[PDB]
Amino acid sequence: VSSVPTKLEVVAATPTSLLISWDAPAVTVVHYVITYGETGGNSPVQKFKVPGSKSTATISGLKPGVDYTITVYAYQGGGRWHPYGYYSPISINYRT
Amino acid sequence: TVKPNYALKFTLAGHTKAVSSVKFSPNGEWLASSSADKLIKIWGAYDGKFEKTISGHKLGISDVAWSSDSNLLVSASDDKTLKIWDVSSGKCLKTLKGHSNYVFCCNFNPQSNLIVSGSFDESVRIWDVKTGKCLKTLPAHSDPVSAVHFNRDGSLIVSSSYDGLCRIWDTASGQCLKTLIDDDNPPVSFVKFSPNGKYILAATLDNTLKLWDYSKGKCLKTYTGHKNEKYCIFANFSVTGGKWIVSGSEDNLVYIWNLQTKEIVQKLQGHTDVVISTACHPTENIIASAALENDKTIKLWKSDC
Repeated sequence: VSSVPTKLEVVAATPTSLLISWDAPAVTVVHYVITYGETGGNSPVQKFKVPGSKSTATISGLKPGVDYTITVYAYQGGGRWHPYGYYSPISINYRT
Repeated sequence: TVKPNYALKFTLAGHTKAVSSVKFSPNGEWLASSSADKLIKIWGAYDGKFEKTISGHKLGISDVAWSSDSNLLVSASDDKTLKIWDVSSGKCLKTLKGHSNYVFCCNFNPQSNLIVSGSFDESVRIWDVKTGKCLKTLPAHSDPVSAVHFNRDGSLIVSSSYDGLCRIWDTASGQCLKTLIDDDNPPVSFVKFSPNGKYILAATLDNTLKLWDYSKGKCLKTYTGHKNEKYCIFANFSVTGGKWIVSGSEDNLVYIWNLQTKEIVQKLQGHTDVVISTACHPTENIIASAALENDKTIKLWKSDC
């Protein structure tokens, strides 16, 4: 299905960290929100922000050998006339 | 029992795009309006006839605020700046730079020597009116700031953000006195002190308005029935007659509640799009409402109650 951004992938990885990147959309993003947690896990999800100017990120502090679910939200911002929110996100799974 | 009878008296057309905010002047003579057409427009509060088009911003404007003497105006725009205007001349006195992102909201303190601003940079800034200098930058939130407002003596600032937080700030020190949290943590789209400065009206994007006491972090009243899940809609205390809660809505209606019994007492129909802003006249039972792109107009309503 349609999503912003597109083609989310893992560029490189360590046993305890991940290097992710995506396609910077033609439309410009005010800021990205990257959420990550254990795949199917009951444990809550950690999240941080990424400027809409950069299309890469590094997720540290992970545990080795466990499946992780990475999700990137692309928020579009503006004045009061436009509602603040995100396009449909994109998610990938990766095992450290 | 006692209900108001607000009635459409005027429709204020002239704005090119969506209207973002409407505010009455303290002297009750004028009505300011900000829009996405990068313009500000001044109207008569009593007959609604156009007066002045005031411009300067390079992008749209989300909020506008009056000074205490009804002689100045401040505007929050998407050009990352605020601008102080002389209403009489309609000219840019000072331009406030420093927010680095969309400036969403703004307000004068009752002394009108300070200006508070909230932006998409997740910060609250306190500006100096005469010099245009940024006196303080409060790292208030971790999400876009939706509303900022002083109290009656201007000793306190209240702020709201999409992080779902409501923070009261000491104007003098810039320190945070209290944080109002909800365990569900929905985005807070609007906050405002009550006229007596003892209460705080907060809007969350779960179709809910709540009256807060802020001395004690306890919810007193809760108002529902309206639709609010996407837009940052203004809300007001109506005190000039009966005690009501006035707010715009996403079903193109102006909702009016009974402040005490929390019941809906009137729903003003007429707008074509989402009513984004509402304003109450300081001395008269008059309501000013504006709407978005499919309704580029402002409406004046008067009641006997």
